[PDB]
Amino acid sequence: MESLFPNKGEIIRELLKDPLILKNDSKRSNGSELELDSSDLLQREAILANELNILDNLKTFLNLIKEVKTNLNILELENCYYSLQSLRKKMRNNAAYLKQSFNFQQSISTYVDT
Amino acid sequence: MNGIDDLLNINDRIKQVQNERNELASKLQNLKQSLASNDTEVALSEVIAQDIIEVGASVEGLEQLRAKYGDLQILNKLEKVAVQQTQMQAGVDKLDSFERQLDELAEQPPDQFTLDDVKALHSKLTSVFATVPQINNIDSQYAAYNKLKSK
Repeated sequence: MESLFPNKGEIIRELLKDPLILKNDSKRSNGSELELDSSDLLQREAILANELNILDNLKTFLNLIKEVKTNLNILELENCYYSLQSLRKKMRNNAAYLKQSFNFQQSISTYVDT
Repeated sequence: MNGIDDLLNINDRIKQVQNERNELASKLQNLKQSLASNDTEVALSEVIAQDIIEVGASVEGLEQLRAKYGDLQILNKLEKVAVQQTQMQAGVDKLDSFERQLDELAEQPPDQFTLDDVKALHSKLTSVFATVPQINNIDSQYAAYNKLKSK
């Protein structure tokens, strides 16, 4: 009569053209690339993860610099001392500083000296 | 990180690498979805297909499909065959009423009819024939309708 219907496969395919239902056929043929795509994406993910880690560990530096600068702007002059003290101590001891390039530390030194 | 002005934008660079990590987490999620699609057998199941299979087996179930789950082409063919059945049924009823009118006028003396009377009746019946489109479906319920119509 009129009440009989196809399988799961054909209905899924119709749903797949149907913009309401999308599968992921974009990487069905990448069997020998999906693994190492995920590998290099997770490697760049750990790289970017530790990179952002270093970057907010140095946002600490930017923060303390904006802090000391504001303190100048408010003429604290005492927590200014403690704060440049802390900043120097960190620059010396903050491993993040110890892993930065030579020129960045150069500029940091120059700014903190100024 | 090359200079002091890179630290002044190390918060901006934090946002840059946050966007990079977000793009890369999106790439990894997209890649996990792609690893999924590589199996024919995954979390994205026959859910809309399941509603079409379970509930769609009815005309009312199909109305529920297209209203709630969504309309697809089998819905369209089912409304087509349903309007075919309703057209053939309204034709059954209309040629039945018309047959009753014929049976009424049957002993109205044929002098009491007009070329315009028979013309009007013929236009009526031609129209009623026209209310029934031709559908090339193997006779399941169109057969009884055809018998009554030919009769």
